[PDB]
Amino acid sequence: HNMKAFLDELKAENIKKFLYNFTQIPHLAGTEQNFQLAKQIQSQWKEFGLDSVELAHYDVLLSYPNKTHPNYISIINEDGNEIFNTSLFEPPPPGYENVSDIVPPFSAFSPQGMPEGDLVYVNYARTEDFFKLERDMKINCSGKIVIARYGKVFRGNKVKNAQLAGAKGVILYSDPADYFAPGVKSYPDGWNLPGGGVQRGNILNLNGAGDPLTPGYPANEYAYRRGIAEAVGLPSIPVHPIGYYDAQKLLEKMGGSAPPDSSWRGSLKVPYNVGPGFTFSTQKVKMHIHSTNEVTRIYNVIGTLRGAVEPDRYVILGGHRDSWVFGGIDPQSGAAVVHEIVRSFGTLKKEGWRPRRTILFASWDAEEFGLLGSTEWAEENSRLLQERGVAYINADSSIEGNYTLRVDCTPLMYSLVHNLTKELKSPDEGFEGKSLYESWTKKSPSPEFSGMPRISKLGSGNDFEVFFQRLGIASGRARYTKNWETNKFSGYPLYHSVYETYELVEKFYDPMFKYHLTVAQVRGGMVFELANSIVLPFDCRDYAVVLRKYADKIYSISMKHPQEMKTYSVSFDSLFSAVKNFTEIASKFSERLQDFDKSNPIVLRMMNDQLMFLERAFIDPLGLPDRPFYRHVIYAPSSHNKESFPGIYDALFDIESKVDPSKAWGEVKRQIYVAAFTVQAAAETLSEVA
Amino acid sequence: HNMKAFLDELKAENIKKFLYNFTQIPHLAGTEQNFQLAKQIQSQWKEFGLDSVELAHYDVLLSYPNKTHPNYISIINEDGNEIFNTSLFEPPPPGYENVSDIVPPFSAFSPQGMPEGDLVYVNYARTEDFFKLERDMKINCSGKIVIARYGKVFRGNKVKNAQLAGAKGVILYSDPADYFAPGVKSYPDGWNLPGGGVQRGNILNLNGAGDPLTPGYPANEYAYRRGIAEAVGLPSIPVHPIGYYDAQKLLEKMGGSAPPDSSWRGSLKVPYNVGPGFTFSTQKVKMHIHSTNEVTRIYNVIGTLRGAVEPDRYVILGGHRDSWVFGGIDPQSGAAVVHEIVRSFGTLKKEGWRPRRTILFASWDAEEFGLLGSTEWAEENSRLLQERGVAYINADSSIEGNYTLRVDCTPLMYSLVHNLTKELKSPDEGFEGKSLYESWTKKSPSPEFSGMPRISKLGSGNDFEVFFQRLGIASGRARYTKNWETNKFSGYPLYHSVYETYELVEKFYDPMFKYHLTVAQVRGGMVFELANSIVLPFDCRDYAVVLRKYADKIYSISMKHPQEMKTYSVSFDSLFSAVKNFTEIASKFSERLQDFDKSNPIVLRMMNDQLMFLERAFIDPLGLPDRPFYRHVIYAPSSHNKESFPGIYDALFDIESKVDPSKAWGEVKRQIYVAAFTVQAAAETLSEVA
Amino acid sequence: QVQLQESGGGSVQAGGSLRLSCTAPGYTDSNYYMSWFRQAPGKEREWVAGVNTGRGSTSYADSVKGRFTISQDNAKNTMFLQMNSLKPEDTAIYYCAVAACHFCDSLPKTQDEYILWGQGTQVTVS
Amino acid sequence: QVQLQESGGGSVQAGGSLRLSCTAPGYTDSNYYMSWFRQAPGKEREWVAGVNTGRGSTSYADSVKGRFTISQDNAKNTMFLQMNSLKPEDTAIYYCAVAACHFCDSLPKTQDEYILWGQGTQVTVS
Ligand SMILES: *[C@@H]1O[C@H](CO)[C@@H](O)[C@H](O)[C@H]1NC(C)=O
Ligand SMILES: *[C@@H]1O[C@H](CO)[C@@H](O)[C@H](O)[C@H]1NC(C)=O
Ligand SMILES: *[C@@H]1O[C@H](CO)[C@@H](O)[C@H](O)[C@H]1NC(C)=O
Ligand SMILES: *[C@@H]1O[C@H](CO)[C@@H](O)[C@H](O)[C@H]1NC(C)=O
Ligand SMILES: *[C@@H]1O[C@H](CO)[C@@H](O)[C@H](O)[C@H]1NC(C)=O
Ligand SMILES: *[C@@H]1O[C@H](CO)[C@@H](O)[C@H](O)[C@H]1NC(C)=O
Ligand SMILES: [Ca+2]
Ligand SMILES: [Ca+2]
Ligand SMILES: [Cl-]
Ligand SMILES: [Zn+2]
Ligand SMILES: [Zn+2]
Ligand SMILES: [Zn+2]
Ligand SMILES: [Zn+2]
Repeated sequence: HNMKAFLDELKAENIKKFLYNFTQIPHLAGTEQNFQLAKQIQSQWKEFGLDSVELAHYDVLLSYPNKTHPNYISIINEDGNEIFNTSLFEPPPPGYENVSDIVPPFSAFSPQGMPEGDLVYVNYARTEDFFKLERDMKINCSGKIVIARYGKVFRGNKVKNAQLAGAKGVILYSDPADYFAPGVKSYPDGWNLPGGGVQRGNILNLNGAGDPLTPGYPANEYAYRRGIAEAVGLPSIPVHPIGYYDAQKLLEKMGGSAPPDSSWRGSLKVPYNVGPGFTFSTQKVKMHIHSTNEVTRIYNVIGTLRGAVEPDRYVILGGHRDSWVFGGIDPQSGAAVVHEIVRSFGTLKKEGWRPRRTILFASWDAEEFGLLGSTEWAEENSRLLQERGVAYINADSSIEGNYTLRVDCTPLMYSLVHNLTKELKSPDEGFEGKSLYESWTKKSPSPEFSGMPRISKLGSGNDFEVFFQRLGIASGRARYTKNWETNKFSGYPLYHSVYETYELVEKFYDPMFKYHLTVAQVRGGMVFELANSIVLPFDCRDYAVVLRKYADKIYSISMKHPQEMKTYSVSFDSLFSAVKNFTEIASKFSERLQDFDKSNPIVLRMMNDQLMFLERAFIDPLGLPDRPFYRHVIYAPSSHNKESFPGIYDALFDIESKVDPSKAWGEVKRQIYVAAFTVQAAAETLSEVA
Repeated sequence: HNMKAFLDELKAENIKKFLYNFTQIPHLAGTEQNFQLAKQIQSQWKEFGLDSVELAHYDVLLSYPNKTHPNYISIINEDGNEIFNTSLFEPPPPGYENVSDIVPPFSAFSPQGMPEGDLVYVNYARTEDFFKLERDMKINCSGKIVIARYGKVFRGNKVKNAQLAGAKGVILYSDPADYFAPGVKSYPDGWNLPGGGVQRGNILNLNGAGDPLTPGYPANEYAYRRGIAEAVGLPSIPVHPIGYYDAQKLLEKMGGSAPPDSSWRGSLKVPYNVGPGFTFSTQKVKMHIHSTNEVTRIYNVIGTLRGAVEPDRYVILGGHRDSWVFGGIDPQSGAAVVHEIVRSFGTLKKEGWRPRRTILFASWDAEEFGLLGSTEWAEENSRLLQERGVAYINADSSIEGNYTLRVDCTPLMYSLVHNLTKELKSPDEGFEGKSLYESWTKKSPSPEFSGMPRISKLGSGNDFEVFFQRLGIASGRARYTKNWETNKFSGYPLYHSVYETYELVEKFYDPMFKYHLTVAQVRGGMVFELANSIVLPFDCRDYAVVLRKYADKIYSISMKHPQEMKTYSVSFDSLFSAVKNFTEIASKFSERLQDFDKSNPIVLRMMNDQLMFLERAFIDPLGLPDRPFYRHVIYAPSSHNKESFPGIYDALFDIESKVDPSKAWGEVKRQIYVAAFTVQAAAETLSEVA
Repeated sequence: QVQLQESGGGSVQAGGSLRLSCTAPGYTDSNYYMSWFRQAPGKEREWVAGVNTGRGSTSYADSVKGRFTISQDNAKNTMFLQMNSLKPEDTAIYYCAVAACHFCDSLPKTQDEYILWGQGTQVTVS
Repeated sequence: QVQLQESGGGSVQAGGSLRLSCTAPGYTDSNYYMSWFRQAPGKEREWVAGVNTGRGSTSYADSVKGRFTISQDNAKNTMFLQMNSLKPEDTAIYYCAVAACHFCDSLPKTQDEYILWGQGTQVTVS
């Protein structure tokens, strides 16, 4: 029962039938259908062969629209008549007209109210857009209903940026220039977002806190929840998503100052005037957000495959199960992969095989509402994972395109991936007979090494957060995505829309479910070798290179003002020395591991512990400034997230416009000192014990 | 080379000669003589047999008097004449007149200034004392110089209480009622504090932060240090210690209101008038504190005895080396014990023996200045100790009396000590032929069990703090002390005085150095068992009982106001359920250990890891409110320290005098929730892995 | 704040049979460590008697044994002492003390271990 | 913030020898990732050439290779391109890009990777 025995059991037909099963009824967090799906998943995993599958439930704050009083935005004349209304519901896709329980598009946790006022165009609602519109063309966004497009920055940052500008309300629309791909037809003819298509999402800034009412501790049945007034990240002004058809009949009358540049304009046939006023201009818009926030219960599925030799080591594979409406891509295309992997492992166990280490299979809930399922489970099991968690693998949206395989993980993983992909067969068009590694390297080369594929950084935004940004457990993610040099748009056009159907994947994305098969192979091989290898496939020499690169980057960012560094005596020598020590100690440790004889178990356990706890050595118990739950000194999200060393980047952001330069540069020095100490301590953990 | 082989190499003569060697020249933190003593200790430990002994240096903030402009308190009349000066230096003890580098008595980190004003008596300067002073007898302490006696509350709390009352300055004196023992003569005839005797000490409020300029991170050579104004715990009004000859001859003229009760009155022939005024009243007192704070280097000695089977496990024995002047008791009476233990272990190694686990021997610096040596070393080695530290043993002031052997440790050690003391011979007068356990039980019974000796809680205040309140490593302390039912005074009369000489120990405390021998035997047996036992001598069933007791106590402290608990719906059921689950899981774990077979090494390592990481499960990564570095949920120091569960105690202190009762009771509920979750997580760490 | 309103003191000749009650309002739905401490004139406070309602076990001091008894009232939050055959020199002010308990493993016998206290009175003449 | 003063543009017939300078004040005592990017009219930013002063290794684009050269002045914070035998194709505005490095392992070849940018100019005629 080697790697190939588990690897060759994966079948595309099983993935196809599972995806068909999981994408027929609405699966929303806190709804009954999600509970039924969780029960079905638990029963099927028990059938597959896992020793024990159980349900963990948490009561967390969610938000739903008021079905009796649906949300909408209306243009109202001077006489107080609703002379124009927006769509009350997304047009259902063909074959799902009779399907019920489809909540209309909305922004979760949007505060209730009936704002009414004029509007201005804030483009992508980034801080620079407000900068330009306020200081340059002199527009006071206070007491206005800003219009904004979906874009690069996260929507919570958009709403907070509009909040600090005093805007009455925010309205977000998905511009065709950012989502409508050229050439391809709209759904159901192609896979583009139609005019009625609207993208859903949450607009809150949790900063890795999980449940807004129970930050840092699990939301059990005896949890104490703070008041809504002092909640974490809850917005203060109403926000409502809108499709571009409604916007096209919403921004023509808007007149005033011309847009500063073509970057502000979009693909619509709209003047895109940023000035406040409907040119006419004797009418105002009025929003009717009647959304309600209430505490509801969410359920996570946890299945166990106990190890044979080392039952103390946890290798976790997981993903979320909720969806906005259907989730043909996010997340059921990954849930089917997880199901197939679990079935393969279960029959492998039934034949008699059993891995050295424990394998935990996870199905998360309330992830689309702010990662409220994985975070609470990790908060409950913080100590067990801190002292036992080897690695975590996240499976979600196995398919996002049919071009390349993207992988993002900690550097300790890199080498194993290069070993794993050289065995699995490449499913891409062409490249027939070649391994997955060859095709991946050809279609996504690394800038540093021509013959090595590129592995991206593990940026926050999904379930791995609490396992990597707070606990410090080596996390990895693999998926199929599109080209980046030719596809300008971000994600897929039908993201968080109503048209994430099974037919979409079966017709335009994965007709034969081969990319699903190879993604399942990658994830399953990762878990199998991490739970069955004698020596953990971790390489600190991979961490050293990226540490050097990150130090060189942060130094260059700080060197924007060399005369300021010289005046206040700012030096990076401690960080450079710590990184050099890391390289030397990692070299010595790797040679020791190679010399090391694997016969003795009691010392093999120590050799593996030195590899395991290397990732935990980058965790600062005090966390980043004002963000207690972002603790990974190297990879924690920045306060201006999209670089590594978030503390120094945060201290170096907008230092020119500071009243007291000395205090700011002292903060920069403090962050440099913190980073250098953390790197040196991580290096010292790998030195000769005793 | 069993326990007896190491235990019989301990000899009292070696302890005597080592103590004579140490207590000859002044050894102050940051002075040259301390550096020479550290070098001597390092060389002697290298001779004894340890594989590697090294020095770790940290630059920390200390405070020294200005020798050119010595500090004193004077009385000035109306026309600027010093009609009264206090002693400029404690009279040197016989045989040490020619000894130099004796700093006069002073309070470390006392701010520089020349305050001048009337005097007021505040008794022990506790919060209740100011409560009775100004809120009842209508005596505002603002713009006055308060006079306080040394007492139960720590001196930093005294200075902060005087600060919040607006006092210009504080004068601390050691009252004879609290230090002068009845009957016994004064030094050098007996061991009582003479009138010239003054007690030194530091008056800051670090809250476990270590170096006031580098809280949370080691004070290396590249550390960034905050400004003095924004320091941690630095006082704001001058303070100076004074012997009772100066005080008795100081507060005669003090006139005003009569003392509130006999508690305020001490033992001197002083009227102890509380009201301001000198009755001869135009004159006023003036203080001449010229103390200076500067960054100086401190050195810690670390010696290693590498384990044979499990080099990954660290058992640490340590204590501090600095002293105020001589340190005949604090700390060299423990440093000699550590030297003898190290010599015994070294000769044991030289015959060929080697323990399973690593043993680290530590000599700390700058402990009398705020635990600035151990805290910085643990901050540097936070990750190594967190993932590897088994236990820590602190050796300091082996003698404080000749009556009982007091032990304070985590409950996990409770059984081990009971096994250790049953073998060592009792050195007490009488009790011939009995083991140390019998004498200890007879002279210090536990209230709960008649046949079991009492082990006190590990209250903070010494070097074990950072290893037990922040990292969560099982710490223990054992030392000989006096009777508590008959000796009312706290500590020993010559505490932090100039008369802590070798003659004191040789004449009035340990003429034959037998108590030193048995304390060395206890500490060495602790370390030997912890580093050589196959199964770690930890018992969670001992932790369960104390958890139940602490829960029962905190429940009553809350139920002080039953109607308020009922009105706001405060319940402790979650905590009780968590404790009950802890008891059940600990029972199952103990039965599993008993059934367990010890031949298989890897599973033995897993079981020992489960035993080890039990203490780390009580650490909250966010710490107590406003005290990031106090993290042990069960044993962290309280904000009103002298009970367990510091969070609930803090939330329940002075809840009647609250403007918003609902907010206070919500905080109480939040603390209950935090405690219950932490207890349940600790219980779950011991459950069946995988 | 509750003050455990208690009464039952008096002053009679030695050997009399007296009865002192102590009730804790707000403690009707909870277990506690109901106990008593004597205060002789000029002496210190020492343990006298106590009950553990969690296990329902009543304990007395070595001297107190055979002379003091504790009875529970119909209301849960109320205990009575009957002191029969009072010795000539047991004159001491009584202090009723009680701390709420849930697990109630052991009964404290020290003054400092009791949270909320009271002011009684007891005098016995020869 | 330093603007990396540069000069050496102009326009001559294709096939001539042009010399473009770029200096970074405040970068005299440090190593950096000196590089250049083309911007053609209507096209994107294209990497051209660069040097790694940490290892002193100069790299050029495949088209650029063998035609462009980088020279370092006496002042450390200053380099130049010598471009000989120009083409009508190379008519593109040049942008000098700088990123300070200490270890200086690999030389970035992407526009987004560089921190401190410029506003240089270069056009070429046939
Ligand atoms: C929805 O709105 C209707 C009318 O505005 C109201 O009666 C109902 O209570 C609302 N539902 C909620 C707030 O859940
Ligand atoms: C918009 O909706 C409101 C509420 O139902 C209705 O009164 C109004 O007539 C509508 N106007 C249009 C143009 O649909
Ligand atoms: C699948 O691949 C074809 C050919 O490369 C491409 O045109 C199509 O857009 C892809 N489908 C996606 C990305 O959904
Ligand atoms: C001590 O005091 C003298 C005179 O007051 C002064 O000259 C000297 O600088 C002081 N030393 C210090 C502050 O270290
Ligand atoms: C106190 O000391 C000051 C300064 O040395 C001196 O001028 C004064 O005379 C002294 N007074 C007494 C009573 O010693
Ligand atoms: C030593 O013991 C004797 C006899 O109990 C006692 O009088 C003396 O005070 C003790 N010495 C101390 C406590 O230093
Ligand atoms: Ca939570
Ligand atoms: Ca420090
Ligand atoms: Cl000690
Ligand atoms: Zn997802
Ligand atoms: Zn999503
Ligand atoms: Zn000490
Ligand atoms: Zn001391």
